[PDB]
Amino acid sequence: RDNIQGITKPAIRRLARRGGVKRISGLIYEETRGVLKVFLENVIRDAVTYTEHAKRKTVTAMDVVYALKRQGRTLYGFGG
Amino acid sequence: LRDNIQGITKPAIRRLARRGGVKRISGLIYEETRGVLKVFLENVIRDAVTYTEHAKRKTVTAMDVVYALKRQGRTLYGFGG
Amino acid sequence: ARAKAKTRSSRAGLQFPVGRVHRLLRKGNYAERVGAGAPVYLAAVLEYLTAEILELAGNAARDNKKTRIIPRHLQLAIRNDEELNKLLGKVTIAQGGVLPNIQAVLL
Amino acid sequence: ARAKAKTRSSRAGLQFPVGRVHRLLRKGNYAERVGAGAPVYLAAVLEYLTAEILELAGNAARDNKKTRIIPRHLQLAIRNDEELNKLLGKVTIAQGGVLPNIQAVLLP
Amino acid sequence: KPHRYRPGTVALREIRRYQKSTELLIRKLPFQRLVREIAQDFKTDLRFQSSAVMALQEASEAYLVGLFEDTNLAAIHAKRVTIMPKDIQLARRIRGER
Amino acid sequence: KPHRYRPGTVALREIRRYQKSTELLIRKLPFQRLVREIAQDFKTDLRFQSSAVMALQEASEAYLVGLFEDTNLAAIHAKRVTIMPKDIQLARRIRGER
Amino acid sequence: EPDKLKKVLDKLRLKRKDISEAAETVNKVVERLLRRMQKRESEFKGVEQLNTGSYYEHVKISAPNEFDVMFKLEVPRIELQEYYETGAFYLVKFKRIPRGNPLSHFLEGEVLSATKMLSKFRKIIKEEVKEIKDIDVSVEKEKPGSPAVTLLIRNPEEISVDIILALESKGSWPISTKEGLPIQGWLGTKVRTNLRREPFYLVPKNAKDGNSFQGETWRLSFSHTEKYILNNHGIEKTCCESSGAKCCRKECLKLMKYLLEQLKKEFQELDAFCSYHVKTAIFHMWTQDPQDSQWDPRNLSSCFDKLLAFFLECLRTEKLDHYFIPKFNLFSQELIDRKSKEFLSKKIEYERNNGFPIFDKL
Amino acid sequence: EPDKLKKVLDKLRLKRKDISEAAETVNKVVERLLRRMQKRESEFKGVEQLNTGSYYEHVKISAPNEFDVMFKLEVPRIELQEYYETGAFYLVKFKRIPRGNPLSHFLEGEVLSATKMLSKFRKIIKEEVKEIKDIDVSVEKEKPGSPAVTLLIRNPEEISVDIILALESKGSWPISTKEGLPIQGWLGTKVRTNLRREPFYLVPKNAKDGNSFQGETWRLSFSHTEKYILNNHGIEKTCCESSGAKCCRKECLKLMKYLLEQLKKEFQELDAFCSYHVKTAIFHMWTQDPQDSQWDPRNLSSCFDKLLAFFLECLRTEKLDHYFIPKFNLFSQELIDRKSKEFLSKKIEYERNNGFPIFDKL
Amino acid sequence: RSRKESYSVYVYKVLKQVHPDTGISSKAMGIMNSFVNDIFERIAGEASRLAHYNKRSTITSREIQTAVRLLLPGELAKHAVSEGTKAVTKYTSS
Amino acid sequence: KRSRKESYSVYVYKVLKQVHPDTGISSKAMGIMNSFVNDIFERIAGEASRLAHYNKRSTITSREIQTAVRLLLPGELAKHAVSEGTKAVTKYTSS
DNA sequence: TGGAGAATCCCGGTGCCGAGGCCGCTCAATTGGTCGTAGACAGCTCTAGCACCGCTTAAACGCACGTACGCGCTGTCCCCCGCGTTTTAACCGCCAAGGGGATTACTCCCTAGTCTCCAGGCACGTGTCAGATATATACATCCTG
DNA sequence: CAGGATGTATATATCTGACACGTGCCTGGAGACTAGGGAGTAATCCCCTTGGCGGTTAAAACGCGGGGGACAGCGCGTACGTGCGTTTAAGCGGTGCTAGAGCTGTCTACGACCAATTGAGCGGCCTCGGCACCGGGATTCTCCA
Ligand SMILES: [Zn+2]
Ligand SMILES: [Zn+2]
Repeated sequence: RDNIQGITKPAIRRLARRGGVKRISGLIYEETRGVLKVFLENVIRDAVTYTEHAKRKTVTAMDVVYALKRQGRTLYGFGG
Repeated sequence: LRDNIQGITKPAIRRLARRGGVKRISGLIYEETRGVLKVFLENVIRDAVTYTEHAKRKTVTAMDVVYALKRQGRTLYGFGG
Repeated sequence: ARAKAKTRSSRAGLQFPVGRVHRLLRKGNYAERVGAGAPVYLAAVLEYLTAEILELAGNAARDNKKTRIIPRHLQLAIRNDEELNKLLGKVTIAQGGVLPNIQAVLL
Repeated sequence: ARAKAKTRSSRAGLQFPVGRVHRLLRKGNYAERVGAGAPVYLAAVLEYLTAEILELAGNAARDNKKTRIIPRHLQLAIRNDEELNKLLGKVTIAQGGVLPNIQAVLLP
Repeated sequence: KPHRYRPGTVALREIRRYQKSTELLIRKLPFQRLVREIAQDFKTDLRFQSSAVMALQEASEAYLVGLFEDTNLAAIHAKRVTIMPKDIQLARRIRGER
Repeated sequence: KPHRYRPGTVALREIRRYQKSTELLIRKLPFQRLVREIAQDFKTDLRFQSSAVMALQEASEAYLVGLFEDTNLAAIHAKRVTIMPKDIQLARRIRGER
Repeated sequence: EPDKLKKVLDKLRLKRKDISEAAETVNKVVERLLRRMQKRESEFKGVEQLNTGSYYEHVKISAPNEFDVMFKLEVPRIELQEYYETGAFYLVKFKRIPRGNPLSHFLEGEVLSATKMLSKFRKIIKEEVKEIKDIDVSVEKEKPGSPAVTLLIRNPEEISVDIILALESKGSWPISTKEGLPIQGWLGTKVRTNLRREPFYLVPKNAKDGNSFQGETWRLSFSHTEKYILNNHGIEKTCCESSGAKCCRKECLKLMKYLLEQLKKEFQELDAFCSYHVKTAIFHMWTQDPQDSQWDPRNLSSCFDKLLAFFLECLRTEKLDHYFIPKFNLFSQELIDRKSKEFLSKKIEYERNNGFPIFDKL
Repeated sequence: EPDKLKKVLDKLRLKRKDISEAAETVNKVVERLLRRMQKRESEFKGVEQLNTGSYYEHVKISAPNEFDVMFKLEVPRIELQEYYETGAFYLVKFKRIPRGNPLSHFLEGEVLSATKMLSKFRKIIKEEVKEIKDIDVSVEKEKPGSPAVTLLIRNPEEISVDIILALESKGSWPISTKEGLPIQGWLGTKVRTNLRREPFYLVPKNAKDGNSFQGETWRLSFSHTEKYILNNHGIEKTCCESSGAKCCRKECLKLMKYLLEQLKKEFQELDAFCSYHVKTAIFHMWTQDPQDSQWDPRNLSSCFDKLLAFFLECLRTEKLDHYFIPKFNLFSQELIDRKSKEFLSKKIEYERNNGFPIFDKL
Repeated sequence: RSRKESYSVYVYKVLKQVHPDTGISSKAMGIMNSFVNDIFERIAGEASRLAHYNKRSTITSREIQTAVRLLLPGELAKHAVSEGTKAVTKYTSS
Repeated sequence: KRSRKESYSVYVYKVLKQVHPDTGISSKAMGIMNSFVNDIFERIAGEASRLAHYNKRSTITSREIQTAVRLLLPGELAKHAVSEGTKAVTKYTSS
């Protein structure tokens, strides 16, 4: 139960290509894995706190919208 | 009253950058600094003018300035806050 | 004995609501009373901005040779203007894409 | 009747105004009804936080061998803690000073 | 020899198609595995709709590709072509995230 | 020869005293001259208290010295010792200010 | 009889052989001149020739002492302000333009001063004409009522050319053109969408003087669509070439066109009925024409009396709703008087009942 | 008579010459041991000896089979929770600690388990004692009521040493010490501020068992201040050395101290009146003593009957408000019974009226 | 029995006003709805802070226009000012 | 006229003496503290507003205060504030 | 290694002024009593999260080929820095004056609130069309020789 | 350079499922009125901001040397681009199910609101104590041997 190595290196390569990259150092994969991990930890912690005061057992999308908003990452297209 | 932009003395910039922790000071960066500093000032002072104007005052207080920093997300204390 | 409704949207000659808006205003816990021209002013500014957006939206979309509106067009158009991107910088857009761009040093 | 007027802060055993707080709350234009313990709750929160603040403030202050307080050591203590600094990230402070540090690369 | 392409060339056409495209490049399964993996720490035993998951994948992909362009320009100013960790660190630094 | 100091040395003691100090390094007169100079564009014929002016000098000095440390670290990652404009541009860039 | 139509057609062909040499010298020198325009610094840096072809069916032509070449110039974001509420002419204003449009000195406040730009354009073109004098060329100053810059050329004969500026606009495809151009059933909506995806023009021409702005009133222009629908007239679009069943549409087009040319040159009271009238007329005839069998040289006479019948039917009904603008019924008494139309019908009956006597000549 | 006081003083000096050799061997081996403590991995990495000097006026001493060495250990942010509302003992809890304090397993919930750390400390010290055996040393396990780790040393005689842990704290200078230590007029607030700028200690000692937490009740400790105020007793602070007018303060200190030592060793009912009593007593005497002329060997007998008078005056008033803690009136019947104090006064009268018979011996 | 309000009506109205020739994927619909709402929230909170500074009990369009000027980029603000002012003056004459 | 203004400097000094009565203070930092107090309260207040909106509630209780601070503050700090708040409210229920 | 001014810390007296204590007092808190209502249970109904179960298939990985990118190094060469001269001009304090914001009363107007009818959006359902899939053609490019 | 093979826009035809209309409904917005009190303005005052005149001294600008950090360039080695065949795990559809979010009733504590009275804190004066600050000895320092 790790799944962080489940983000396959050529997928990361494709993503970085979409980010406009010429050459790709082979060390950066675990680096970015950890950094994205930290990011997801922030987001998911906010959304879980939301969900808790929402007294819910399932999780919705609008809580996440508020999470992104409060992290200054305002996005639409997912209701609201 | 003209050419006050060159009132920004280079050694002031140098000492400022020293407090900013830099070591060698390229001779071109002063007018760059002046311009970037200037546009920052303009970004503040436009909203400050708008503030005092809606405040119907012929004068400028400090609270408007504070609110400018607020809306710009650069909130300051030490002047009432 | 009625005076059958002439909508305040029509009475300001606009599409955007005044009743629904004014409802949302009073039911927003902002102020107890709210002046009658404030929703008019609001609905006018917002309708103007709305149309301004939708203008460039249709522009981009027809340039792209498409039939309906997709996010890509919107992201492009927004970032192909200062004042929009100035006022809409940190917004994010799902399926919007990125502005294609490459520094000349990379060639 | 007409018993001695008593602060609700004594009934909470704290040093913050409860009447003033609940007033400004009701002058804050947020809601319609206000849960009786919520001003007390918030006030207790704020008391614990300002205690945390002024503690380390005076700590730093005596570490500068000083009696009264200046923005310098305050901003230092801010930029030394993890949780508070992260909370108070973009905050700017008049004459707060810079947190002194130099890169080892800049060093011989 | 006959059509063996030079480096970057293939990557140039790729970057062209990518900046033209908008869809995701992620198999959503290990991603949401990690979602529940991070989630269970704070509290386990919770369900969710897939909409929020797709929103997460979207926002995360968006944030990282923004970082990709920022670190790209950073290495550009650094006058190199291959990535490094220090630019990423300085990116987080300048935004105050570290 | 007898006590002619090497470069940076004097600057090191300076940086020590500076990061220890908190006061300003600006003659306030041309600064507020430029304040009214920028101000008059939008509208002239306006007065002000000096408190706000000092607040301006404070906030401006603060913002620029923050940029100084950021551009310093930028040149550090760039593995140099002298400043350049491109790091400053990239600083504004990463914050979306340009 | 189709043989007399072919002989006058061959007369037009011989005249076209004269126009080949004449207008080809003309086309080369204005190509040279327009090339000089792009290197000459101006707000008219990008101003290139709008080709409409070279045939009689491709350029609107008269007497050999006059010619016309269409010029295009792209324009940024443009709001369309109608003053002619019939739907034929609009005003000239911009949109927001955050960058800043470099024509404010030419902008009458918010309106666009067509006078000033036309003035300065005539200035720079006469400037360039006296700068290089390879071929014998000079600008002619005619009356300020028709904004067409005539350039007298002494090579080989005196050939004047009406220089007119058309503006390439990607602005709106206005609400006047919503229910315009109906080809949904007879031709197809697919093409129609693709067509309306393209740009369009507006010609600066001083209309009827019930207006504050003269010259600054501008009429709609879609000449690209017209040459498109010209080469795509029939139900099988591959016609006018060797691969389709050759109709008589261009034939009857030129017949009625130069019939009316000769008719106004012999009856000088009637001049307002310009070329666009028969163009919209044949468009509506086509949208009511379902069959190709009634467009062929065997049916040339039948279809031509049919065209006369259709046009005279439109005159008695007094309605000719424009193709692009069906709200704009161009059969308006304000611009074209009724008694003129009656004598026009009389001249049509003259041509009709007397075996077309103005085409026994050549 | 001051001569008999000087002869018993010289007896204490000869005993001090014995303690020099004995306690110097002791000081070197616990220095060695404490050195071994720092290389031994533990939560007690930084634990160094708190020196208080070596004199009889610098270490609290008894029978040669016992010794004491003070150890210091720094501590992070510590909240002070009073349970002893007289003001003499507190509880042991931390503050927020964002980094995370590495003693949670030792933290009884929020309280600090003095039992566990004392247990593990005795464990690691006996571990290290059996690891290296240069000098003959062993740990003695006495009754779990006095948390002083006695280390029996067979070099040269059986010298046990009470190892006790004192915690270096920069935490609060609590509200119990606000109106404590009054030296504002007689000595100075300047020094007082500088003194309160420094750290302080707390000794883990199981008080009166009216408490849930035994051993985890901790008494206040300021031994640095006590040795400071010892070397700075007089109004001219340069005294006890050669540069000032030599008083009898250390003299009368040791006189009353070892008078009470002999007195409890010959009257075994009275043992609770430990060393700190006369220390706070002489502090209050000093704060009511304005003159240095009444502290000199010429005035030695006068000042000593004066000290007896002051202490007996405090007994009849039954108040001895502590120097650091004036709210904490240590003359409380709950810890020191009244009839004991009465017989104590009787033994003082015994020593007083009979020319001090317990000091005609040596 | 769960009627909810939306603005797709007025969106489509203004849409067909400036361009009656266009379909849409409904993603963008909610995008602009949420968008304008968030904008108006900034405006409302802003004018609240202003009326607080002005110690007022209600809101008219003067404070609105000034907050707009305070918050909007360049000549767009002057445009929108013209729009709002002329439409309100128009509406008063009704 | 005179416009007697509100300031927390009284209560700041109160809590100050409640922890460090030995330490002197300036008034500039005092206003800094008052201002910052107001700012965080504004953050929390607008939050609690938007949250009670998300639950469509006409009332705000201590649970919401608790969740708001927890959503705003990191780690151990949040737990301690929860403890303090809960304790003093329950105390006040017993008066 | 010294050394030698150069900074840099540590004690003394003095203005000084300001942080903190005291008086008046006022308005906001407190108490009690009223009432409408918000949410708190309390069940009752659809849906969509998990979960599997085969099933395909392109993605990952592992491999090898090779080249070119940072890295280390050498000369070199303006360019910041350390120092002295003049200037210059920002503060330190004064007074004038006027203006402009803060305060009161009065009035007005406009929304809050009531009650009445009306249509607007929505939920749902259908008919059609936009572009994906698949295929195939024609051109854009790079790569070596 | 040129060809050639791959890569890609173009063009046709097909289907489907999204998107625009249709309709009934009834939920909240127009009509009309009244309260009544918040905002606009009228006079005043006071304080405070800008102007300005005269020293001073520290700071800034300008000349000047020097060495050093940047940089142009040069080998190198490896690791990351480029293909390829094998595994594999992502996604399709189905089935289902059940727990949990939404709905509705109702009643009940609870906060909103009005009166009297009070004391606390806030405006303003007294005051000593930190506390710069200049002077004067102590202690790193580093470029030189
Ligand atoms: Zn043909
Ligand atoms: Zn002595």
